[PDB]
Amino acid sequence: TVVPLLLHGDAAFAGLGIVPETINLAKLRGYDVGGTIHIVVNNQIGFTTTPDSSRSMHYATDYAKAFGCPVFHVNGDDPEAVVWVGQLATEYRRRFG
Amino acid sequence: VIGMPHRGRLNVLFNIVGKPLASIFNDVKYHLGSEGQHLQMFGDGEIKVSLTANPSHLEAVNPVMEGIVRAKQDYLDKGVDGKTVVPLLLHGDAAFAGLGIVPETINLAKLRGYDVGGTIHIVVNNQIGFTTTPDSSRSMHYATDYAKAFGCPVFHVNGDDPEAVVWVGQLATEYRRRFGKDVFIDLVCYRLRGHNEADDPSMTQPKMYELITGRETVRAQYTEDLLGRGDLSNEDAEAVVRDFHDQMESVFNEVKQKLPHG
Amino acid sequence: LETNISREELLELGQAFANTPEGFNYHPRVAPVAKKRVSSVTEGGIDWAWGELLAFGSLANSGRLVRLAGEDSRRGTFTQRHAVAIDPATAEEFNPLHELAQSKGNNGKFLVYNSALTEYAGMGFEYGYSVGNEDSIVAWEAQFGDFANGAQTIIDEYVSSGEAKWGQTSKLILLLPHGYEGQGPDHSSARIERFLQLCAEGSMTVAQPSTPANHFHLLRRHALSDLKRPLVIFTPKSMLRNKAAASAPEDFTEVTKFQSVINDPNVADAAKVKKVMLVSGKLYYELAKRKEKDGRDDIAIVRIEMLHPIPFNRISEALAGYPNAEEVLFVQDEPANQGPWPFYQEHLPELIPNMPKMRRVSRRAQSSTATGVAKVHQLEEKQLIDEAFE
Amino acid sequence: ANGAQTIIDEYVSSGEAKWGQTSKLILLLPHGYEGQGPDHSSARIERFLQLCAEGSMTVAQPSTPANHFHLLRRHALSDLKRPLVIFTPKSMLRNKAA
Ligand SMILES: Cc1ncc(C[n+]2csc(CCOP(=O)(O)OP(=O)(O)O)c2C)c(N)n1
Ligand SMILES: Cc1ncc(C[n+]2csc(CCOP(=O)(O)OP(=O)(O)O)c2C)c(N)n1
Ligand SMILES: [Mg+2]
Ligand SMILES: [Mg+2]
Repeated sequence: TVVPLLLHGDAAFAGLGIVPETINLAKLRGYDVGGTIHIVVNNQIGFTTTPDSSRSMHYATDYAKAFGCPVFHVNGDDPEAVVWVGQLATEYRRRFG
Repeated sequence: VIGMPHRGRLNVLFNIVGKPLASIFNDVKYHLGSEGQHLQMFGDGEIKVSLTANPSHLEAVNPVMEGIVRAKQDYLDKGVDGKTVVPLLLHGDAAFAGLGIVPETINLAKLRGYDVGGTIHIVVNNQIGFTTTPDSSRSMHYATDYAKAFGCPVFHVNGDDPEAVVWVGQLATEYRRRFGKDVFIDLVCYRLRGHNEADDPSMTQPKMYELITGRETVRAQYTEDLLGRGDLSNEDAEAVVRDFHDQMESVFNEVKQKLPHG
Repeated sequence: LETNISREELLELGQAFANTPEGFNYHPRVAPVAKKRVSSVTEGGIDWAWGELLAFGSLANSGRLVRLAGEDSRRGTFTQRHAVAIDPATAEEFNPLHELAQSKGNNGKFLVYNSALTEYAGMGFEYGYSVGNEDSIVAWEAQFGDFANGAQTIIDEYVSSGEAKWGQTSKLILLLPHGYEGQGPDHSSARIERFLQLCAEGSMTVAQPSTPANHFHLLRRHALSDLKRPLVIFTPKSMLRNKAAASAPEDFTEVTKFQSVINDPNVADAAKVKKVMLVSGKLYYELAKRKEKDGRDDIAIVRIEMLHPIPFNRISEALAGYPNAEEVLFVQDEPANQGPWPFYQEHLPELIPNMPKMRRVSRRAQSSTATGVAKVHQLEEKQLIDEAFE
Repeated sequence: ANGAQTIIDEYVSSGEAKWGQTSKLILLLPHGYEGQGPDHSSARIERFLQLCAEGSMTVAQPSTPANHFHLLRRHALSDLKRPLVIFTPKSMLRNKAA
């Protein structure tokens, strides 16, 4: 009943190895917390570096496909779609852990 | 260019790199690098084979080995259709899934200054890591699941079927030359002895080691399997065993920086 | 603060390894370890692993949540802990100290986990645990202390600097195996020099105990105090099974506090000593062996158990006890640019002005931590002890 | 750079002593106490000097652009196959007296 809400940047999420190293603890006996809600503020830039030099993945959030987890890409200029995704992601975490 | 941990290193030095027995035997050897050549029996091609130096910190060789490959490719300079230095990187199942440097290095595979035409990854998945089983090592279904993040194919192959293992090796190397991306081979096998000399593996994993202790080796099982289907004759099967004892007998008695002043 | 446990509480802890559940039997290589734990609490010969578990167990009985995590930490890397035993017939698990804690009525728990193959996430997770529950006792163990450099970001940015930067406190225990036994550059040093370089303003307690009972008292003093700072302990490997290192039961029940410095146990007359050796760790036992063999009543070997903060008052008291001492030698296994020598050569002479000029006796300064040839290590160890005595 | 400690400890500072493998890698690490906080001030010079012995690597903090030029050129044109660790500046990049 303690929900982890973890925010990242697109360049840092894809590039730093501690990101998937920590997600590997999600289902383990001594580390399971019922799932983590990850938000990647994907502003398609990292200082002066563009995604073509930041990652070899199609999307920044593609470590999710390694852990068998769903990904919701939502348009930041449609706030109705953004609030819907927030609700569905929190509903998914409570049902599947 | 090979990057690998300690398990099976001297075996790789003798049967893959091609170093003589006298050169190997004279834990320092388990960390040094080496060079050799590979000629093909059914062809006229030759290829250099190198082994990279590494510390005991598992997976630390991954970024270093990729950089060695890129430097050698840049010196040859054959363009986009080149990429003629193949990185062959070996891992353990517990270390591949657990250490973050593994996906951090694979993220460099398609980048402009780091692309080497893809890396062939082999995970020796012996379903154990010292005294830890996969249920406490990863939250992924398979050890090699970082591949699905990078849009790369995975081939899980049974380590007790050597025909299927050689086929996967060929297909994975054919895929790398055609698409220029990483490929992942999960070699599903087991670890016969404990992690060290003074360790009973049945102390922590008794049920797993009921299936391991006293089973036929991959060589013995394959010989008996060929003889059973009629793929090997009785006379031909005896010769393979005599060859195994001949290879053993030959190997066993193989005793006979300055400052720029001015 | 008194950290001793009652004689009754000690026997109860030992008897937990005999209270096996109905239809449970130990693996025959684990059975003699459990049988020795039941005998030791009356006879003696308590090894390191049992001294450490006696501390975690006693704290869980009081009502605390004790968490221990690391690579292969249930059995122990060196096949020494066996906190959770497995029945070879049924694969059933048994945690004796957790069951005893739950039967005392204070909801105490002893939770032991096998981590994934990780240092950065692994250690980071345990630091977080200490922040989310001030009242828990948390310990992260490394396979070898040499692999903790893969968690440098967590050591530098959270454990050693968190209180100074944000006013956020932690009581995380780092159990880092360290010892020069000839296992190579990645199986010998936990980089003591690096941890002491991060110490200032009493930021964290750093120690290398030599006896299982002193490790017991260090862990208990840290847990029962209100000093909300981390504890870094350099734990042993071969010393886990050294018969001269074992402790008697009276060291857990009659000895009241933790000792910062342990004076020499084999001194016939203190007025006849002319040399004083300061040492820290497993190297004491080798130096002591040589002193007995050669019959040197002119040398006195003093152990420094707590490295930071510097127990300069207890070291001064010890040196005052030998009034005819002409020289003071600092003897360590580690190279000249590693170990506790760089820290002590700078700070100890300024804290004890009347002390004679310290003379180093160690391995030569190196680029790496240790040699990769086992025969070379044994030759260096002989040269080190010869240099100390001659 | 403390997030790459494994590479500093196990390869750059110790490779020649352990395996006889040499490198000429240049580490350009911005360092300077200008008030930008604990994560924007120190490259941990004390840690790099703790790993030095037997002339394992060259460590420098030049004060003039011309001296940095000569340090980089001496390293490149010499046969001293050892790493070079340079503590590079931030505000001194635009100081008119420098
Ligand atoms: C471990 C680490 N490496 C490097 C930096 C330097 N740095 C600060 S911000 C930044 C870019 C961040 O990019 P992104 O993750 O996309 O975040 P954004 O600023 O776009 O939100 C970098 C490299 C850092 N702060 N931490
Ligand atoms: C970075 C690092 N952390 C920890 C260790 C300690 N260690 C040595 S072997 C091992 C387990 C390896 O498991 P796996 O990757 O499955 O390899 P296997 O031995 O089964 O081939 C561990 C934890 C290490 N060598 N390096
Ligand atoms: Mg961004
Ligand atoms: Mg394995």
